Amino acid sequence: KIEEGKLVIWINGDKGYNGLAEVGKKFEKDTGIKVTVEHPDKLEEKFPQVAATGDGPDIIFWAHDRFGGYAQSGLLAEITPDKAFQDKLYPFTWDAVRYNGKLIAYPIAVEALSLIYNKDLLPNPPKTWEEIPALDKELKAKGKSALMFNLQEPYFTWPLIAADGGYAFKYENGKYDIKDVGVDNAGAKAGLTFLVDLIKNKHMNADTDYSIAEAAFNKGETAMTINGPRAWSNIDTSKVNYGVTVLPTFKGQPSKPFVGVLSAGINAASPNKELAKEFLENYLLTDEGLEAVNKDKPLGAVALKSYEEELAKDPRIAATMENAQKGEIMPNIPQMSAFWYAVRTAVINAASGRQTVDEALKDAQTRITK
Repeated sequence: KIEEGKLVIWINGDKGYNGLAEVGKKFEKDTGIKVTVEHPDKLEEKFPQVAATGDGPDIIFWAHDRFGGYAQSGLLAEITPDKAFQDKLYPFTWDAVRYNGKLIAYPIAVEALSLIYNKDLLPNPPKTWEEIPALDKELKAKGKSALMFNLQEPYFTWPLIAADGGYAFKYENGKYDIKDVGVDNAGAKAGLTFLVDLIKNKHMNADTDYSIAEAAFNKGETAMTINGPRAWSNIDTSKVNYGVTVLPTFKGQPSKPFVGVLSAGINAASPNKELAKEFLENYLLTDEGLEAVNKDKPLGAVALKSYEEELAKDPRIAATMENAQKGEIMPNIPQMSAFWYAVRTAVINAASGRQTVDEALKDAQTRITK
């Protein structure tokens, strides 16, 4: 079982665990309670196993979407922040950590795709998707293209498909309706049709994947790309003069990227729930706590309003948050696995003309509501 009188934390190795350890030393300094930060391999797979037998960490950090399944098995304790604490974070981040009306984690950081552009090839980035075909024509006249991004993964193409009314599952009051899916409505067909037109008209290649898009942008061959905070590091080494901005609108509607919220959940089997609540609310979720983590490895945009206002002095963070506020929180329900699979197939089939847009989306919708 889990030991009383200490805190064990699991967080992924690509996060600022040395910075989190420093927040834990301040907590120990104040309380005498020792905090241990670990970053085990495949911790998101291990957690459900060890937590099922009342073991594991007191606190686990992960993207909010995995927590729906954890909470389904009763592996997470319901949290109880007061209204005053809740107000210190962006309201939309709390929606990401509700499972069947219960708050099951604390929101830490927010991730969403943004439009990344080469300031040298483009003085001002396009504000709409519709003007991209013409812009590509101007740039092709000089051996460059307008836009290259990963078309193989629905995570990347979804912002455009959803822009005019598409949605994964309907959400109402901390709950999703698994029978109300917006994959084959008029808005989703409009968006995927637009995407297919870009491919037919040779403004983009259907086989463009993550590594192809990144290489082209970082080599200066394409004016724009669509990517998240994790990409900036390779661009910075490439020394391309880039900007990060709000995604283009489609049909006058904002692009709707999926929002991922890094969250901290408390093991239901933990005998240290009060200690975990004190650590999270009063040590980690402060400007000083988040700064310590961020200084180790940047979090991106954060759910804490006060610290986010300081971070947003960096335009790339500001844009990340702006796209997140216009985005679609990623559903934390198990049915999302049917969605990823079906939509990946629908997009690839419609892109290669194997199937028409109507038929590909019709099939996906059926398959997801099955």
